[PDB]
Amino acid sequence: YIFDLFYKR
Amino acid sequence: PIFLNVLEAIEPGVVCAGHDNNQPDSFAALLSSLNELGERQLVHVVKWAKALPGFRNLHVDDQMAVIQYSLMGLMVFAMGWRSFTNVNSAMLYFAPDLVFNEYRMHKSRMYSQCVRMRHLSQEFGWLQITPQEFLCMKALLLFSIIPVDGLKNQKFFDELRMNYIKELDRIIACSRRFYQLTKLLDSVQPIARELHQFTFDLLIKSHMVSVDFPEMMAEIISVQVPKILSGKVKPIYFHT
Ligand SMILES: C[C@](O)(CS(=O)(=O)c1ccc(F)cc1)C(=O)Nc1ccc(C#N)c(C(F)(F)F)c1
Repeated sequence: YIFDLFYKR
Repeated sequence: PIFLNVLEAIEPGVVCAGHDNNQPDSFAALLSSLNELGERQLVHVVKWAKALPGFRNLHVDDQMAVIQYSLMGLMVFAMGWRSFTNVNSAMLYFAPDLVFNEYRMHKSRMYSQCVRMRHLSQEFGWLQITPQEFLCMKALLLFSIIPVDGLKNQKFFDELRMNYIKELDRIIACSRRFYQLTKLLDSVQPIARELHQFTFDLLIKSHMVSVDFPEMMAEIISVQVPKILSGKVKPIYFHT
């Protein structure tokens, strides 16, 4: 999910 | 006043919608701007929630879950206070470059919802809501909606939530205030849900009405919002 990759960076 | 210091310390600043206010007020322009603002505000909500006391105890998937569910309600609640302070509830202060007057409300096609939100914005006044009560109500809003069959570590969640209520208790220090503030927080949820419905529908018909959704928001709308709408995820209500 694009929110997942953004959320954890 | 260690808890209250933190809330104010981590409070987001001004976020603009990037709106073109030379454009005549088309439905599509307005909503393509509301969506961009959505994403901008989301980003700021992620940053905020992380620097939130105890938030990091939550399993990571609960953090992400919990933010996606609450997003609307947070946006709504803060928007109502912004609108109250900035323009005394005359109009909807979504952002500085994006203030809704009656005509815009009609133009967005969310007039009923807006009137609801305008009304809540007045309530910050009708109740003399201190800025300290608001900040803490807004934190508690992030712990105010969950999938029915629970989160991964539901117990670490329930602790955090019951601890944010202890903090509000202290911000109220009197039994009668709690009645009203808890009633006020419940008002947000119906509105969040009407917004959620509208938003979801819009995504479906969006290619036919020329409205523009940032990748990340379209995914969230297609993946998380349906759970809310299908009753898998449900707000925690104080009352009824
Ligand atoms: C139409 C929409 O863009 C949908 S969205 O922002 O993409 C969105 C998508 C999924 C969500 F769970 C929440 C929000 C939206 O409701 N935007 C929006 C933007 C800013 C503010 C503010 N303030 C608000 C509202 F909270 F006032 F409704 C709403």
